[PDB]
Amino acid sequence: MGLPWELARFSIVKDEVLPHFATNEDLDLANEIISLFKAGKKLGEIDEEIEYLEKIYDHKLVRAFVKLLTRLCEFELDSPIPPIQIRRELFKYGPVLDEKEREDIIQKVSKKLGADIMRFVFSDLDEEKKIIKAPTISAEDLIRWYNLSLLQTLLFKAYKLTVYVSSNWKEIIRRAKWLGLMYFAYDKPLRFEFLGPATLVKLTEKYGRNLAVLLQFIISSQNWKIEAELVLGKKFKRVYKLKLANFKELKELVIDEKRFDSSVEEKFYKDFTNVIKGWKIIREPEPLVVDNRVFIPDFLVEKGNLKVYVEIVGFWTKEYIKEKLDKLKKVKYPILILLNEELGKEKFNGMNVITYKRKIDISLVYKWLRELE
Amino acid sequence: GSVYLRYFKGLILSDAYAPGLKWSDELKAYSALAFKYRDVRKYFLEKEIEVEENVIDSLPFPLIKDKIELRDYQAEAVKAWLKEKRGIIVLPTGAGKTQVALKIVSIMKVATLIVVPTIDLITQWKERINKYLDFDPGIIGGGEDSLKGITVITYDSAYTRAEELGNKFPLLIFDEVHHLPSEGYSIMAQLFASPYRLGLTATPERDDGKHELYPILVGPIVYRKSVEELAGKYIAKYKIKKLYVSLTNEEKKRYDGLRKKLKDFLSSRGLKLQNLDDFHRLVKLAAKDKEAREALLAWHESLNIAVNSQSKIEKLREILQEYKNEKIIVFTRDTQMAYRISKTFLIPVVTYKTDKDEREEILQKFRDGEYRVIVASTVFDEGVDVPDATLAIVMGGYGTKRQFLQRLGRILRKKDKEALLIEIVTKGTADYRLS
DNA sequence: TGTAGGTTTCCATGTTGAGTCA
DNA sequence: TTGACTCAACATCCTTTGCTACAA
Ligand SMILES: [Cl-]
Ligand SMILES: [Cl-]
Ligand SMILES: [Cl-]
Ligand SMILES: [Cl-]
Ligand SMILES: [Cl-]
Ligand SMILES: [Cl-]
Ligand SMILES: [Cl-]
Ligand SMILES: [Cl-]
Ligand SMILES: [Cl-]
Ligand SMILES: [Mg+2]
Ligand SMILES: [Mg+2]
Ligand SMILES: [Mg+2]
Ligand SMILES: [Mg+2]
Ligand SMILES: [Mg+2]
Ligand SMILES: [Mg+2]
Ligand SMILES: [Mg+2]
Ligand SMILES: [Mg+2]
Ligand SMILES: [Mg+2]
Ligand SMILES: [Mg+2]
Ligand SMILES: [Mg+2]
Ligand SMILES: [Mg+2]
Ligand SMILES: [Mg+2]
Ligand SMILES: [Mg+2]
Ligand SMILES: [Mg+2]
Repeated sequence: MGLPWELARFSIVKDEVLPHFATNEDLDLANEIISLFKAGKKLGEIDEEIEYLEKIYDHKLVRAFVKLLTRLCEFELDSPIPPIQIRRELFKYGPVLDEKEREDIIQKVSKKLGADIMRFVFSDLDEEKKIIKAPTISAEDLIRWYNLSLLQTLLFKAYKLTVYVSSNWKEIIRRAKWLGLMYFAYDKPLRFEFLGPATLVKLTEKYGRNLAVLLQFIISSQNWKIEAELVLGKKFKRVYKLKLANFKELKELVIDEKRFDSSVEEKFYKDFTNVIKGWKIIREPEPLVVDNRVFIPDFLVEKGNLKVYVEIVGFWTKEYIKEKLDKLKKVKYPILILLNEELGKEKFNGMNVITYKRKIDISLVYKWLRELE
Repeated sequence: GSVYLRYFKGLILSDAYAPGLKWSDELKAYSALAFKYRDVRKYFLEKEIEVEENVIDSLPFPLIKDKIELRDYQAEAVKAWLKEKRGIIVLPTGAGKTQVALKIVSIMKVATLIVVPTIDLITQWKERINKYLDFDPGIIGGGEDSLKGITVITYDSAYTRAEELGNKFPLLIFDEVHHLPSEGYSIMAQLFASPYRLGLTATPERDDGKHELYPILVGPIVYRKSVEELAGKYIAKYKIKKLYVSLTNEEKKRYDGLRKKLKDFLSSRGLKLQNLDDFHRLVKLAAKDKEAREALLAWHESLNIAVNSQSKIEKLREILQEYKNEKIIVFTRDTQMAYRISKTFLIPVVTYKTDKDEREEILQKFRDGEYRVIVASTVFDEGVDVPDATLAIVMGGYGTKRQFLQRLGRILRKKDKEALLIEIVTKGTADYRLS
């Protein structure tokens, strides 16, 4: 998960983004930020007591620390069981204008249910929430997760994320396939160019979060050279570059073992294999390379002298599919595309692409295979 | 001579050179933003070059019944807008502006998108179209995403879905149009191509200064009823009165000791902010310098001490001693003083921090009369259709912006009563009251 | 204000529509 | 349909009361 844009701390050097991470010299600060969060302490006491640190250290970093650590804690509503009804039954007694009368009213209320409701009036809001347990965490893990979140916040604005492979090739392309990501496989240096969130009209959130999942997967590796082309600017947007590699100062935590188990792919596999025995199927054929441009289909379907490369697509736009068909127009195989309903529905070049909603209708696939018997 | 006008995802394109366009190679034709149609067409229709327009793709306008018994100034507004069908109407909050817009779209009989800031105004416009027009308008934004006939939308949803909806709705309506000249909403208005445009507001004047772009975006003010003047068939006679509070002699020590830091900081480094419109240079220094942000936050806390001073509470008690049979709405600057008042005088608060159901429920019981006095933190400036009152107290100036006085001192829409407004300010400090 | 300049605004607090999870 | 939670966009943020009075 990422942090808010007004806490993204970074610089530009000659049209090149440089994220300001946290070195070891700052651990001290982090220590206090964990030592301030005690069990049974309210958020108001916390922020009020860290105004002194913001005058000393970088305020954006202090906010980042406190924001994350509050995201980790376990909060209590409050000790009184009626958090809101207090004001329900207490404000009905008009505007009080004398201190003796106000104490009379508070005693009548403390009789009506019985509680110390002179301090528990306004609960059920941010500042008054208490802590049930202090979350266990060390300072180094905290700075690692801050750095990872800063990097993800930066990449959230990117136009393309080019990832350079080191040893593992098939694993990351399988991840990209069952994360719906939009990729182009090029083999000039053997790289993958993933379309960034800035290519979506209004879908950016799920796609950026899935791209971040693939990112945290990439960080556990031998080396990870990435050259993310970013799009920054609130008034006007300029394009920048963000290079980074071998930065082994990030978090090696939970990987979300099951985010997407490719139910669509296995459904299509067991549907195609057990409905007709005239057309062949290949699990993952070797990618077809054409002039340094790698095309990775999902299945090959060949029956004699008619072989087709079918590929299913997750997140998609009009520009993406147009460009993919233009590139694959030189693959010497009739390319079949399967679109999910996740943008403005299109039907251009119907002789190459078919759409579905939840699962793949094997009937449509066979009708299209009979259109080119 | 022969030239073709076309639209694409928020842009207009043609062949002949019209004033306001620019050559483009990706489009192979002179392209500009769509909002220039209502002008460039008039540039070609006058040149007698028989241009065909293929941009108007209005959805089928459903037949609507007119059941609006409009007043006379409303008809004058309708005439003043109908001259060129491109303008802005300024009428104080609660002068039946929604009815005026509905009568205008009834006369137009052409598809329309009404863009409103809040979900509250979505519901108000939907209910008033169901009442005064007998039609269920498409509700895009918020819960639903229905797009039929005459449609209403949020500014946010109209910006995120702008190129998807630009070639539709030949007429546009902007309730509370002072929210349109923002960063993204200006772009939103520019991507649309509606030749007919109407903006609605109560206070059009922005302390921001970007309020010049109106003729470029929707047109000029064609009719504004004199603000806070016609009080016979409007709300009762405005009775603004100020109360000056002697600031606490204990609080004054810290106040002066706290503004001395800012004064000595600005005097020692130059960069005088006195009569300087650019307060942004000081925050640009504050983002990197330590004492810069230190002295600036000290200034901010000093202004906080000034506006939320406890001495003013005393005069509040005084006023509540005097008025015990009138509906009182007390305003404040920040949540801090709002909840301080709520704890001292047993009054329900309404801020953004309070939830939706609780907010609506306190409004319900305020209308019923069970709650006589209520306290809110500026959250009632909008067109939420909050029940009016008679006495309206102001404890947070919130600057000299026309919104927090005109659009706030216009939630009193009753008659046959006193209906006075009080501004409780401390004389020692800023007290920068509206001019 | 204009015959030059490269660039993410954003010291605070307030509001709210929109869009993500379990 | 809810209810969390966030988060981007949009807002304010500015110079000091004093010799002409009305109350609209
Ligand atoms: Cl920033
Ligand atoms: Cl570097
Ligand atoms: Cl540094
Ligand atoms: Cl007592
Ligand atoms: Cl066979
Ligand atoms: Cl009639
Ligand atoms: Cl109906
Ligand atoms: Cl005006
Ligand atoms: Cl006039
Ligand atoms: Mg090192
Ligand atoms: Mg050590
Ligand atoms: Mg007694
Ligand atoms: Mg150690
Ligand atoms: Mg083709
Ligand atoms: Mg679906
Ligand atoms: Mg009737
Ligand atoms: Mg009547
Ligand atoms: Mg006035
Ligand atoms: Mg005093
Ligand atoms: Mg300045
Ligand atoms: Mg409800
Ligand atoms: Mg949805
Ligand atoms: Mg937004
Ligand atoms: Mg702003």
